[PDB]
Amino acid sequence: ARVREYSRAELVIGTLCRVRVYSKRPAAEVHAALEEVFTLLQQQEMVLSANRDDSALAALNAQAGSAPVVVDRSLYALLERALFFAEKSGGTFNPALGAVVKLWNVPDPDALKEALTRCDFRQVHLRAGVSVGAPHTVQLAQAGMQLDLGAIAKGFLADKIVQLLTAHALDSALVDLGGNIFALGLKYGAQRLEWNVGIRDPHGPALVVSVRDCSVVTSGAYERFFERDGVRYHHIIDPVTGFPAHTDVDSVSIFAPRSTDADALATACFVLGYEKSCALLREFPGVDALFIFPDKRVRASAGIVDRVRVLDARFVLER
Ligand SMILES: Nc1nc(Cl)nc2c1ncn2[C@@H]1O[C@H](COP(=O)(O)OP(=O)(O)O)[C@@H](O)[C@H]1O
Ligand SMILES: [Mg+2]
Ligand SMILES: [Mg+2]
Repeated sequence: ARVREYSRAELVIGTLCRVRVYSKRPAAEVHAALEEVFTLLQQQEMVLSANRDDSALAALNAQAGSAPVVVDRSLYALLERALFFAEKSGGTFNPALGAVVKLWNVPDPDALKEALTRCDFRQVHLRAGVSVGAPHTVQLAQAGMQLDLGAIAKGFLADKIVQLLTAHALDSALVDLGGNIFALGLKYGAQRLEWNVGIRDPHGPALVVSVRDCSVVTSGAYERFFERDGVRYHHIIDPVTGFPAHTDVDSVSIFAPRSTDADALATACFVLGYEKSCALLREFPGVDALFIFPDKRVRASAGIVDRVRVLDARFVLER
C-alpha cells in the first residue's frame, strides 16, 4: 500500500478552508472523508454564523429577552466552552459581545456605551435536563444581547473536522480554516515527521514551529482592520472599553490539543497582554504560547520554544 497525499480547499465559513491528508487507504475512502469535511463546514456555517440572517445563531439572537430556545448538543457544547473561557479570562474573551461587534462591523460614543450594556455573558443561561432525550436549551436573559462566536467557532470546527477525519480512519492531516490550524498526527517525508506550521510577520512566514497532534491558532491586530484619519481599528475588542484592544503584543499564537481552546485563548491573551496572559496560561498547563512583540522579539513557552525556528532574521527568539 502506497502513501498518497491529498488536498481540497473551498471558500466557506467566510474564509479559505483547506485540508491536506496523507493516507495509505483507498483513494475513494479519502475522497469520501474530504467530501464530508466540506459538507460539514457548509452545514455549520448555517448553525454558527453571526453575519448571516438565516443561521441558528441568528435565530437564537432574535429571541434575546424571551423564552429558552432548543439547540442541538453541538451548539450547546460550544456555548458551554465559550462561557467557561469567558469566566476564566475575566471577560476579556466574551461570546456575548455581538452588540458591540456589530456596531464596529468609528461607531458613536453613546451608541457604543449603550451597546456595552448588552454584553453580559453571565446572562446567557444554558440548561439541559438530565433525563433520557431531554433537550438542550439556551436563554439570552438580557434584552438586545447578541452572541458572536467568531473568536471560537473556527477552533470548534477544526476539532469537529479532526473528529471526522479520525472517524474515517485518517490519522495524518493538516486542517487550515482561515489560518486556524490543526496538525493531526505526523506527515510523511517513508519517514514520519512533525508538521511545520508557519507564523506570519504581523506586519507582513516569520517563524516555523514543528508540531504533532496540536492546534496552532494566532490572534493579531493586523488580521482585520480599517483605518480612519490615520488611526487603525482592528477587530479584537477590549470588552471594558468597547474599542479595539490596546495591548503590548502584535500577535499571540496558542498551541493546544483542542483547537477550540487555542482559538478562545488566543483572543483572550491578545486582549490581556503579555504579563496577564502568562498568568492566565498558568491555569492551562497543557497549552503553550508564542508572543510576537512590536519590537520583533519573540517569547515562547517552555513546551514549544525548542521547536521554534526563525525564518525572518529581523525577528529574535528569546531563550
Ligand atoms: N474580546 C472578544 N471576545 C470574543 Cl469571545 N469575541 C470577540 C472579541 N472581540 C471580537 N470578537 C469577535 O471575535 C472575532 C475575533 O476572533 P479571533 O479568533 O480573535 O480572530 P480571527 O477571526 O482571526 O480568528 C471578531 O471578528 C469578533 O467577531
Ligand atoms: Mg479566537
Ligand atoms: Mg480565531
